[PDB]
Amino acid sequence: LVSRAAIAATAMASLLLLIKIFAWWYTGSVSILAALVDSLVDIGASLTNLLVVRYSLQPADDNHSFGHGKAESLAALAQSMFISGSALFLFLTGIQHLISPTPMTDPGVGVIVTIVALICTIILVSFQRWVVRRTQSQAVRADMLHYQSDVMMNGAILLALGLSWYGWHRADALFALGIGIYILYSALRMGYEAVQSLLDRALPDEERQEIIDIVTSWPGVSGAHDLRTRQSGPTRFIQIHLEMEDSLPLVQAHMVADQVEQAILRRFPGSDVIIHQDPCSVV
Amino acid sequence: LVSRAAIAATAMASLLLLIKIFAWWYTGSVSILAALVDSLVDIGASLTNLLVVRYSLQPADDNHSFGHGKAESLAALAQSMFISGSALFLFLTGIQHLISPTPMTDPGVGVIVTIVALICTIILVSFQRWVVRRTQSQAVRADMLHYQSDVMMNGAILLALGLSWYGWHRADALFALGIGIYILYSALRMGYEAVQSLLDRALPDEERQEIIDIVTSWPGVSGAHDLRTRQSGPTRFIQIHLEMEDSLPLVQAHMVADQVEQAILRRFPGSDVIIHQDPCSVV
Ligand SMILES: [Hg+2]
Ligand SMILES: [Hg+2]
Ligand SMILES: [Hg+2]
Ligand SMILES: [Hg+2]
Ligand SMILES: [Zn+2]
Ligand SMILES: [Zn+2]
Ligand SMILES: [Zn+2]
Ligand SMILES: [Zn+2]
Ligand SMILES: [Zn+2]
Ligand SMILES: [Zn+2]
Ligand SMILES: [Zn+2]
Ligand SMILES: [Zn+2]
Repeated sequence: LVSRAAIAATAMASLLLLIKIFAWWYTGSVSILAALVDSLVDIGASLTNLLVVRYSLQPADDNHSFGHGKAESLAALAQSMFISGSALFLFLTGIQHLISPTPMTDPGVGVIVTIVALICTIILVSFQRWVVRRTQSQAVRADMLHYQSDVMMNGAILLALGLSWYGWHRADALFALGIGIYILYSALRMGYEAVQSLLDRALPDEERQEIIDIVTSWPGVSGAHDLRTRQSGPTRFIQIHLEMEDSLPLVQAHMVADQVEQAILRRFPGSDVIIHQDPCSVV
Repeated sequence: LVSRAAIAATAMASLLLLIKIFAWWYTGSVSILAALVDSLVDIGASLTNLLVVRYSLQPADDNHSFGHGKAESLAALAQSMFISGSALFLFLTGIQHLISPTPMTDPGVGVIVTIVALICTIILVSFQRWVVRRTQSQAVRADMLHYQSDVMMNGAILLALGLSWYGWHRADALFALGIGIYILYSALRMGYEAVQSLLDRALPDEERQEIIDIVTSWPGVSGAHDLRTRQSGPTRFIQIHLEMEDSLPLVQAHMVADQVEQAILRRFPGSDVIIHQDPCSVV
């Protein structure tokens, strides 16, 4: 078990595609296609992304007294718009050459690029999927989503069965349109979750209940009333009002409260809680 | 003195430009220019903006246990990108027809549109400026910025002095480029403040000091230690640890803490504070 610098590591893993920009060729073979710029965009985009996460990981600042966490959700929302753009672009291209011009990508150009493209993008996407699973990173999930579209690469266009015996036409249209609807949807949902962490949305009901249970069960407390929750990137923010006994000394009240705090802090490691203690002046 | 529904009001004041879409003409005079679509975009854009602020104004939710405030800063950041786009578009157009083609907007077409355009946009921008001043609205400031670019309308192109006596050329280039640099800068700064409220950035040093003064001055408190601050839209979030005397009854400690809270609350109305009280277990 390493730490959230696991996400730091994926960010360069995106810059693995640095070798893919070199696994392009002009001096090796004087021929040019378009997927040398998509992967030049990638270097920039996901290099920015590395910088943004590196900002995201900084601890409490002078003028960021809470996290820098949100940087991730911004970075997400940024990417989700750009990925949501490329996907409408490719869905409208899906109905565009629904053989309105014609299946034109016929040049059997050295497809050893697009098969290698798959193979090293496949490699990335899974390392990415591994970190997404290990650490819930908003930021890396978005950067993955794009590469998940790049994995939608078609050196899987039929050449023997090919198109289809004329009358019932076939081209990229069915696939290039299909990916478009799914990835638009996928980026759209992705973004919606980003803005939703940017609004200070509450924790999942599950986590919320755990907190309620931890608290109400506890020896010292009698009631607990105001419970607000949110997370910025990894770290989650929890506040609550605990209702201890009116006549308790403060040092004692603070003890029960410190414990309840300390409990919540074991259960959601990384978290930041703050307990207001009330006596009995609540109906 | 009305309330933050003052911003609600500007949102329709943007939809005042609904009459400007009708103050266009095809059936009155069969002639067409481009500034009928810029103001059709306006209806949509700033209508969305009205909805987003109206969302922004909702009180504490089930799954937004803090504000909906941030909606504004999102809405800002949204607009700042789109306004930051139109401004690079117009700066690159500024060096584009630096008489590379030629001063082509020669048709003395019924400019009674662009003068009226000024006059009712001028009207808006000032009502907008009035609310921006009255209520610091992130959201309305952005929506204003665009109209501030629309106020940069040139029925102030010289026709008598005109261009200039040939050898020392003159066109829109000097103005259309000039606006471009300023508004790009203006939208870029605008956005940066948006993301900066989206990161949970601290209150201005001034406001932060007022809180420190309010607290440390207070009778009951001995020290105060952890102070975190931020605002989402209008409402500002404040938390602090107060150090009361170890042996105090809770009901008493809560009283001093309640007053300190109540003080901060008078000084920054709308605010939301939360006080953790500690005894003496701090060095
Ligand atoms: Hg590889
Ligand atoms: Hg009690
Ligand atoms: Hg008007
Ligand atoms: Hg003390
Ligand atoms: Zn790519
Ligand atoms: Zn900082
Ligand atoms: Zn309470
Ligand atoms: Zn209280
Ligand atoms: Zn406009
Ligand atoms: Zn809500
Ligand atoms: Zn403390
Ligand atoms: Zn404490």
